[PDB]
Amino acid sequence: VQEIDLGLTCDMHVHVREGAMCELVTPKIRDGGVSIAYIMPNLQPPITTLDRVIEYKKTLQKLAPKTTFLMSFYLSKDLTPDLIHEAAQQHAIRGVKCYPAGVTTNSAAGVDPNDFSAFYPIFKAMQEENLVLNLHGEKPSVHDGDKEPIHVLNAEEAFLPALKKLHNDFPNLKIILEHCTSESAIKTIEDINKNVKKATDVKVAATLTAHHLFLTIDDWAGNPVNFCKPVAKLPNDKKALVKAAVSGKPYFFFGSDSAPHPVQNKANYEGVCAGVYSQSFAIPYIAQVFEEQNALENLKGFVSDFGISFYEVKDSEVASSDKAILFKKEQVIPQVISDGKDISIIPFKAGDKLSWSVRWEPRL
Amino acid sequence: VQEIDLGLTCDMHVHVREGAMCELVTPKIRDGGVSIAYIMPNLQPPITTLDRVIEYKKTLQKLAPKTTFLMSFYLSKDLTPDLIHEAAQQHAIRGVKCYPAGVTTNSAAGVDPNDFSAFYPIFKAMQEENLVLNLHGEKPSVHDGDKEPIHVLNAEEAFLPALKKLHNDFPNLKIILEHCTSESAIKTIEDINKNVKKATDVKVAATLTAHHLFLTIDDWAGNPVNFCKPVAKLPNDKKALVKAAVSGKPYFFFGSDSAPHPVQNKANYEGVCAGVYSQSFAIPYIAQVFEEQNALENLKGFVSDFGISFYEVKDSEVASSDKAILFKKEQVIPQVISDGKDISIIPFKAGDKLSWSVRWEPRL
Ligand SMILES: O=c1[nH]cc(F)c(=O)[nH]1
Ligand SMILES: O=c1[nH]cc(F)c(=O)[nH]1
Ligand SMILES: [Zn+2]
Ligand SMILES: [Zn+2]
Ligand SMILES: [Zn+2]
Ligand SMILES: [Zn+2]
Repeated sequence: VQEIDLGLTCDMHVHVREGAMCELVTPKIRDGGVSIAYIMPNLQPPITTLDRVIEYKKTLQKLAPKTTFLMSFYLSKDLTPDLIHEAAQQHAIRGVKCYPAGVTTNSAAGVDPNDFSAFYPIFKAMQEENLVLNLHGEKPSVHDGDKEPIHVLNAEEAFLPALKKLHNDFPNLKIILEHCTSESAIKTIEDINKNVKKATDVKVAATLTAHHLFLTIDDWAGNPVNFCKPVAKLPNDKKALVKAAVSGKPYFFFGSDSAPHPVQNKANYEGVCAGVYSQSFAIPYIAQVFEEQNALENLKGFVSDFGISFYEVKDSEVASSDKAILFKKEQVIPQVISDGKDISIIPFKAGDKLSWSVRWEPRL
Repeated sequence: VQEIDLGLTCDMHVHVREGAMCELVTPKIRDGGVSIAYIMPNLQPPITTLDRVIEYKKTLQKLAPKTTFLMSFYLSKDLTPDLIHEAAQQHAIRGVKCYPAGVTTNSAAGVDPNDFSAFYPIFKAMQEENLVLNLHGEKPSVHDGDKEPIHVLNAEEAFLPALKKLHNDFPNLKIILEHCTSESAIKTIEDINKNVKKATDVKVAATLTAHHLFLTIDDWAGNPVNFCKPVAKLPNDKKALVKAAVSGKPYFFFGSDSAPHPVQNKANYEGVCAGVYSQSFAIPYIAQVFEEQNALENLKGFVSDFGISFYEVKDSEVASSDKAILFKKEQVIPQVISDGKDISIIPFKAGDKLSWSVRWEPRL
């Protein structure tokens, strides 16, 4: 069979929850082919204190000894510059993730993106400490009308001005637009990096999930098992995301936004939970897209090089030097991923076949 | 004011199913404030024979004796022109409802709206007997190359050319574009009727449901109770649909498409059944919209005059001359509508309050 050496794979956008769900999914980071994971903080309650973020990490390290864990704070009014400096100096966090209020899971305690200025003390601290500002780039929905209405299909586009202002007011702050879903977002990211030479000139980057390289609105209309935020959009939007993933440009890299929910939280008649579970086959999902685009040469950059470069991951922190090797063995996605107790998850593309699998090999 | 006499209200898009669902739902046409109801044919198997429509009608008359029932055929691969003639002259049907294949509930036995020509002999038979052809105007979805993609958001707009051709080849045929959802469809219906002098000049008309005057995509993204076909679209579309409802023009009138399903067919993680159940409060729902637009003068035309005029309903056919009286008593929509046995339904806008109720008064 043929093999592809991918090195230290990166998934810079992971949800791993708490409790038994966390014991179920955290080992699946490695099985999915991912060596380094950026952990998102939207627990209940949100992670806003130093002791709890340092209480979450070793719990994950205990569940997965070989996986490198970059942690984050949840952007909240309970954060202070001294908290940001203390957390950075103790190597507890690697960035702060912002959730607009009400737009996705556990975002009710979030910020209004028609402000952001109230968090300028926080951004100055993060800029001084070289932390990353992660943005769930969606404006909350407004349907009445003075300004043009915001809804799930243009909310991301309506957010692009807020990103542009943040980057102008903080030119040295590393900012990621998480899980880009619209062509407008791709063009804004490309234009911001118009005079970019090498990868380290990138200060504003964007992550792309696995599922948005497959899904369009027709896949989640009537299928809550494919419903997520931001919502998958039009075929032209999916084309732009795929061309950006295989582009080879250093300001697009992989962030799965694997968001597990028990099956009974997706089979609601109202209030369905947003989120697609992709951890168990994260790298093979991406390999399939890259294979169909005849762009497999560019896979290592999108899932490994560019995320390590942007996050400045050193071997000093990496928990294991094992290399993820992709090999072309066909496999079938199970129908459920269960902990054999109370938790069952429907995986992304359940029942479908993938051309690749993943194994680990040490270095030297 | 306090009371509005709406006369003989008509809901020209009704689904009542069979069995225990039917016994539950059919009496709620009258409870909703509707005297005349056009019954749809998408049962299992579809209604395509004279014996099955008549027995269906007899069941509905037994369950709701004071409700006037207009029946329909399912546009099917085994319908015949002489069937249309025999059914029309026996006064068993008033029209044939077309379902594009796969686009909605029980549409698998449907048509491909790209080769309507196979049904022109049937359309020519319906034209001769002055029957109504009801159109679920949506093209089936296309993601597969060359041709521009079709999805739930433009499937209605992609269907408008077919409606245009069908009316051009059959100018005397009464055709209804059922449940409009897009501004594109509204503008096309306006253009088809540019200089129509009054209601009997209308031959291509459009029905608006109750739920499409409230809903947008943000309401059904995470709420399968509000998921239906065609999907509710953008605020700009709802602007047009609402405006057309209160328009006072005779080519827009009420058709609820109340489509009941048991709750367990809505709380799926995939394959959610399309359909919003609104029968039980059909007229009060619409009264809310006409009230909020300060257009209650036009409620009688939208909910009674134009439907009766277009379908040319005569007093000889009506099962009861009782008048629908709308009166401003506040009521609360239940959380569930149950038959006390196996069937529970979440009504549209469950738990919300309506400013109006409806009662019946006889003709003396
Ligand atoms: O962006 C997100 N979508 C869905 C989730 F469950 C989550 O936790 N975060
Ligand atoms: O147009 C329709 N949508 C949903 C249904 F269940 C139905 O029967 N008809
Ligand atoms: Zn997010
Ligand atoms: Zn996320
Ligand atoms: Zn329909
Ligand atoms: Zn219908």
